[PDB]
Amino acid sequence: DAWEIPRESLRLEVKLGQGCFGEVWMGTWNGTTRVAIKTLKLQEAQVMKKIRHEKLVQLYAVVSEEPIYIVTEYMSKGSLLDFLKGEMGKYLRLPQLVDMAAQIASGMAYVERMNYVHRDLRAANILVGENLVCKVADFFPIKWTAPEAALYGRFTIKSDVWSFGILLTELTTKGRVPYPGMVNREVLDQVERGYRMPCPPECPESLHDLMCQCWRKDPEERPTFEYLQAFLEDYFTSTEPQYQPGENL
Ligand SMILES: CC(C)n1nc(-c2ccc(NC(=O)Nc3cccc(C(F)(F)F)c3)cc2)c2c(N)ncnc21
Repeated sequence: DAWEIPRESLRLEVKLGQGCFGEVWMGTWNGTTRVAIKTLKLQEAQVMKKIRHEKLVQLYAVVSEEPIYIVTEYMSKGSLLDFLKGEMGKYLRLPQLVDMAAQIASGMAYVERMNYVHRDLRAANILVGENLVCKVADFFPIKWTAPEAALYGRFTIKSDVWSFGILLTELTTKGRVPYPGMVNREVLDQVERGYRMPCPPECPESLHDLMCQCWRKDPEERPTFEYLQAFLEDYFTSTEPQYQPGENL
């Protein structure tokens, strides 16, 4: 396969993250190319190679023979989650946050067009680069999972939409865990009983509406990412043209 490079062309410099199955390292490829490298202790490619969009983290190369390595572009800001609760958090406002959201929706829209599913969409799985560039990446997270998928394993792009809705709460709360003061169990019970998170403080009701649309009980009622992208891209003109900066949003 033409993605295959030789291990030798990889210099694993700094370390970046630790996981259940392996690490992630800052690295150098062919001496001149800065890269991120995920490690193990090759099916995570069947579809990662076919994927190509400016808002999805780009694969660069693989090394199949164990230990399987993986080279992707480098995101200089780490996960959206760490970014949100980091020092940058306090400076981020609605416009910056709606723009990141839009970008993510854009990528998910591409996934949508390709008839793919993500299954685990959430801030932790979003990577940030220079100039607030956000890219979808790396595909139990019950609090992020649509009911039909959690209960009956009905995973679809529509359940991905659900997660997007939950992801919007992360952006608007600067990275707080959703359903505060609730454990996974009572989340299931409540959500199935129609409970939903309320409009976050300083968040415009129009944006909470969008969330609620994403959390509709019937997967088919949920908007497409194509709608979501367009909605957010246009947000401050067609939806909230009277937006005034607040203390946090
Ligand atoms: C936060 C730290 C652990 N980290 N992690 C990465 C990173 C490296 C590899 C991956 N792998 C990955 O995204 N695999 C994958 C598998 C299936 C589908 C996809 C998708 F197309 F959706 F992006 C992606 C994810 C994050 C990464 C990076 N590129 N640049 C800077 N820091 C990084």
